[PDB]
Amino acid sequence: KIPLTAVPNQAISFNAGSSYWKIRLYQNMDMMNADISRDGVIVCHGVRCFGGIPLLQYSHQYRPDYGNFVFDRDADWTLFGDGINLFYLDGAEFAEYQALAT
Amino acid sequence: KIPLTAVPNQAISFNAGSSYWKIRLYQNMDMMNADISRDGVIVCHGVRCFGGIPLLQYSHQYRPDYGNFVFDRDADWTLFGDGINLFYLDGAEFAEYQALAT
Amino acid sequence: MANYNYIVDTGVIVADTADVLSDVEAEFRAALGANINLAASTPQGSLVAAEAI
Amino acid sequence: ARSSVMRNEARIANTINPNVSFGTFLDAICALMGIERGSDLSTFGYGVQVTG
Amino acid sequence: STSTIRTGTNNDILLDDNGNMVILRDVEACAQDVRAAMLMRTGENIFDVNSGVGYFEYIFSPQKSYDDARKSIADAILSSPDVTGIEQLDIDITGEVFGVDAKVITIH
Amino acid sequence: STSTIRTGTNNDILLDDNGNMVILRDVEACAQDVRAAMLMRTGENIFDVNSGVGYFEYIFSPQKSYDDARKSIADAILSSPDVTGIEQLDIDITGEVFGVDAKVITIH
Amino acid sequence: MKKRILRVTFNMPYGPEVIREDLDVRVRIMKAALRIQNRATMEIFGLTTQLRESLLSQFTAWKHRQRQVGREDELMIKVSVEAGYSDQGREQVSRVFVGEVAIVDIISPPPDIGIRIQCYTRQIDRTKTIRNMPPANTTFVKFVEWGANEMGLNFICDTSYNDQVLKNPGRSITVASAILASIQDMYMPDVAAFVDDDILIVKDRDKVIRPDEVTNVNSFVGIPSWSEWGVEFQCLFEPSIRVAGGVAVESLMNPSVNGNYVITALEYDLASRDRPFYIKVMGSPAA
Amino acid sequence: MKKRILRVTFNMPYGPEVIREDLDVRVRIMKAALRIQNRATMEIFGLTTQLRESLLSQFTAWKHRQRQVGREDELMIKVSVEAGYSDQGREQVSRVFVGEVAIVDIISPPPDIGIRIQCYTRQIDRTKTIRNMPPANTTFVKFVEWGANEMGLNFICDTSYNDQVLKNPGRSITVASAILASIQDMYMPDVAAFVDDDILIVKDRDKVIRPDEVTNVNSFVGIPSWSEWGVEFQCLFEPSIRVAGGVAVESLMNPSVNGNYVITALEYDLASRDRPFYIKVMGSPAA
Amino acid sequence: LPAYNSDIQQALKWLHNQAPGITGLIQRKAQWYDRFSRQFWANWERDVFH
Amino acid sequence: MLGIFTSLLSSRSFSIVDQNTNQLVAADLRISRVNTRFSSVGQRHMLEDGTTKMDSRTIHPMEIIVEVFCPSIDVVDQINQLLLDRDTLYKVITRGMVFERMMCTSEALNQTPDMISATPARLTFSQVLVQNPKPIMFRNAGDSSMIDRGLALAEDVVGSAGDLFDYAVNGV
Repeated sequence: KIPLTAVPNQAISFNAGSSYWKIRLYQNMDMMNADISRDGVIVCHGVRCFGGIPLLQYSHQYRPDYGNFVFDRDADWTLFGDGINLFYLDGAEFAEYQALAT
Repeated sequence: KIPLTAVPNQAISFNAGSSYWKIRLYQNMDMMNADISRDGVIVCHGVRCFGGIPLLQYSHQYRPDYGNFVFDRDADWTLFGDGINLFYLDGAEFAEYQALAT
Repeated sequence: MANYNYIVDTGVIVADTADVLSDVEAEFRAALGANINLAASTPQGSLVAAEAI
Repeated sequence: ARSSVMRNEARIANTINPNVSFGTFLDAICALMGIERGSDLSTFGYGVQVTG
Repeated sequence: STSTIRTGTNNDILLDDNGNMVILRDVEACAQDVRAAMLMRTGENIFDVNSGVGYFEYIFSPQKSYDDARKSIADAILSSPDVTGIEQLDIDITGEVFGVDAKVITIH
Repeated sequence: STSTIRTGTNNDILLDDNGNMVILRDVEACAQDVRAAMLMRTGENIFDVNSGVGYFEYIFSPQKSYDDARKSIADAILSSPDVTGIEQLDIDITGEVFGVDAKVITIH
Repeated sequence: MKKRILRVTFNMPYGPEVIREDLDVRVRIMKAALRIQNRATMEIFGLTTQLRESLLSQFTAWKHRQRQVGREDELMIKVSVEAGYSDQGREQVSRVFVGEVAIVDIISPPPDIGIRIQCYTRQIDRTKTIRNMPPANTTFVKFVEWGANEMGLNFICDTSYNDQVLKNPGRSITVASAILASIQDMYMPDVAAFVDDDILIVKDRDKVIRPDEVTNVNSFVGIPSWSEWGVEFQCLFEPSIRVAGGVAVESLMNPSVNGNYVITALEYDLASRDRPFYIKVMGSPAA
Repeated sequence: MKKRILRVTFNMPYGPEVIREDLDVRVRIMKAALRIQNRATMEIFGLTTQLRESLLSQFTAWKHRQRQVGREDELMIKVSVEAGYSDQGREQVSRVFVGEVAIVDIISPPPDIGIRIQCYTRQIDRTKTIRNMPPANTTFVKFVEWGANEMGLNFICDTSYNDQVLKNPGRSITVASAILASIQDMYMPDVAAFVDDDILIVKDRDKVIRPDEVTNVNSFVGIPSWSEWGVEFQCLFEPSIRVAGGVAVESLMNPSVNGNYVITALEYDLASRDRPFYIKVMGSPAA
Repeated sequence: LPAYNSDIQQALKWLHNQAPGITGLIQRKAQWYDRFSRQFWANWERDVFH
Repeated sequence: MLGIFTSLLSSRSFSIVDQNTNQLVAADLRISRVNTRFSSVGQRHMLEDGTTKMDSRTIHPMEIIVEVFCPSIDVVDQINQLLLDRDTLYKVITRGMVFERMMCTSEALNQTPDMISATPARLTFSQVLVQNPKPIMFRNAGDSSMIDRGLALAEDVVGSAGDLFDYAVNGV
């Protein structure tokens, strides 16, 4: 998981899956939005945050062998830590889940 | 003998008989119970508390050359330090104890 | 959910009452809402106590 | 969930047949039979030794 | 901040006409929680002894000071998850009845 | 937390109809102990000198003040295993007698 | 009125035992970019008999259960320190130190019994040996990778010396602790090798490890001044400050020293019932 | 109301000069089981002109009468310290230190002129040389015996290493002082060699030299506590405490640390007109 | 030596005196656990009686 | 002090309660003054611009000072015992305020020509500061948590292997 707090615009950085990550979550109009950085270099910008579908859409981003992040529901900064969670999945688990998605 | 105290749940450790033991005593409904650990590896869970019946039952536990433990009388944590004791017998003493028991 | 496998190859493991009570409180929090009142006064508190016992 | 789990744990603890048991089976053995084989190591006696 | 299930005049679950257990939001939940907390009587919470109001040794029994009962009631009013402080207590004691009045201050 | 063997108004072992030497439990063991302690006299206890009440030097001898008797008796009431503190000592000396009254506090 | 938060954890065999901020706890932490391992001294007051028995008896420093089933925790226990603030019930805690207890004492007599403890980072290696043969003829980065695997740490390396061939680099290391001295020895003083928390970091002197995480600093408790090596100042507890990270400095008393600096050494003076709650920083110009 | 006795004896050429407890004398003594010699720092106040001239002029540290008929006293003088109690005129004095003056100073200016002195045990050997050839092939015990005869001290040796042959043990020893370093070097750390008062003691770490002279200790000024090597406490001046001797410990606040311990290091803080009159003890578990 | 009660009804208390719902709920829970956790072992012991 | 409205006439102003046994000690004490003191220190940091910031506040134990008169001798002994007591905690009920975990620190008697029959006295109490002022208790001893007593030394009392058997199984 990702320890999160109820703030309209926040950022998180941690070491996950033998690599360094930096997630910046901000409110944009209605939907939540995130910006993902790995090891100091950007990956993707302004990813719309939704339930279930992963934040990284593209193969050359989420893994040759790395992982991914998934929300269980549509995010809401007034609910974080309270019934809404973000989970990080390693390569094998996310490959299994992606195959199950079909 | 082993230093005990009058508390319904405790776990003392000691270095006796060329080995490192950790014992646990706790009241369970009617009788007492015990948990015995050696070298950081669990041995038994929930062995009961009887006077004269040694705590370790089985050969893969009590010794190739180790010792064993026995209560003089059916123990209760109210009398610990007063008439109720726990004694440790090294390999030769325990072997002769078992020989004489039957 | 919060079930424990307390029966193992070495025997049976009994937990202290604080741990069981905390597990039951977590289960009820996940059931109802992360800010519920769980005390002796409220009915849900009595249900929690009954479950723990 | 809770009622299912307690019933399952009751059924696990209930069945203690020698062909079903595990680990606590040592007691079913000690009811009649001799207990398992203690691990042992073979010693050497009278190994020659020559020096000053 | 807190929430609880509605209870009727008796300390029983009260269900609406459609039959749904209603989860009270703040303010009202505070009122019911304080009302219930004042009615514990001591030594009756299993897993936490020494909580409640000592009716049978501080109020009903013949006392000397009656300050201990006041402190016990003030404690029982507090310890609710939302209560901040208490504005007033009265302790009337007029005749045979034992009146208690309070006005509680809450965050929300 | 104490015990003793019951004795009569004369300090002998007192035996029941069954003849059983009885191990008295607390409180009355404390009463028997303090009664024996206050009657022990100074200079009688071997291996513990300066223990006892100085009757022949403080009470029976001609004395000015009579606080020494109170201090000695209070000390002898103390040194018992169970006594916590002494509530009252009066020392009447009315008539030819030397009236002494005492009330002690124990843990139980 | 925000309150300070300070927790100290012990990974005892039965589980964690956490000393909260409610007691009297004083801690001094010293960190640097060197081979000498970090140190933390703790002052703890008011421990009762039960907790004195639980904790003080496990810092034995002798050896027992000689069969040695496993390693790491079966020798000495681990301590973790996390400090932060708390406002309106909202927390902002952060970790600052990981280590193992080495030295025990007793400082204050009754009626208030207090103890002093010395902890060092990665002290478990001073007993563990080397069981994987070092590479014979290889480049710098592969030597660093082998060392990281042997100690068991996630590592990062970024040096201009990544393509330099070494002959017989580590054929004379007795235990696992001299690997760091080996790594630092070859290319002093430009190459700095140090172990921080659970990460081995090898880098050039004047390179910021994370170029995009520069912490802008504009509120000073200790007036910034020229430090004969760069700059040196002091602030309240800022969770963002790390070792080898960057800082952007803007001053009011001394506007001539504004610029980018790379952090070299750090200090921590954290107390739960005393005045000091500080961080001291020394920096070098950012290349 | 018992009074304290603190006597410092000086061996002038004409005879002894004794500074009694009536003056202002402060002394700190440190003793341990090591090759490094013991130390004592002395504070002496109120010395008059005659006594200053008599004593301070003999701490020369140069050499006089190079012919050197004899040795020992013709280089440095010897100082002996004995401390105890006096009750009802009945004394219990005991000697605690023997050494020679090394360093001189002046501490306090007038009106009260006070001096500081540094003494070391067996410092006479740092000048004396070796004139008896050490044995070539021999056991440990005979090497120890030769060393004891050479220095000139009564010795006791009790080790499990008494039947081990050494080849060329001391063929590179310049003066008489390095004998002890040689003796300690071979079987460190299990074998501890130290010189106490005027006795050479070589023994295993955890053996009590006198098994039947165990001192039962049950009254501590300094509350006992665990010290990651054994136990450590503090008491008033007890003449029975020595180095390598045993102690039986019974506590009240800390009854979990009761047991038998072997004494490792000691410290003395004895004053005739100040609060400190103490002894600090560090112990190791008995074997 | 100290007693052990282990009844589901110590959760019930003297507020719930005129409350039929919660008292019924707790009582039904208690008798379900009685049926399927105590009479079970009684019958099992009786069938272990050889 | 307002608040309670008793309608009871003979009430009690000041009383020291033995928190273990709910017992009154030194109930016969005429009282001349009662003073209550609180104390705390706030740690301030001196900033750069010219301001000054405070981060947190620390609270020390309160102190209660009472001046009494002892009309007899039994009261003097009771006061001395109250001072010397080392293992119990006392609850103090002042005119309208109830405090807990108090424990006496000093006493000071006087013997002057102004007062002959009775001795003026001053006493001082100090609160024992303990975190989590409201404990949590279990009615069942079987629900209590686990204590360690880690790493004791073990002791060996002389006794044969046959002695334990002849005392444990045989009975002797």
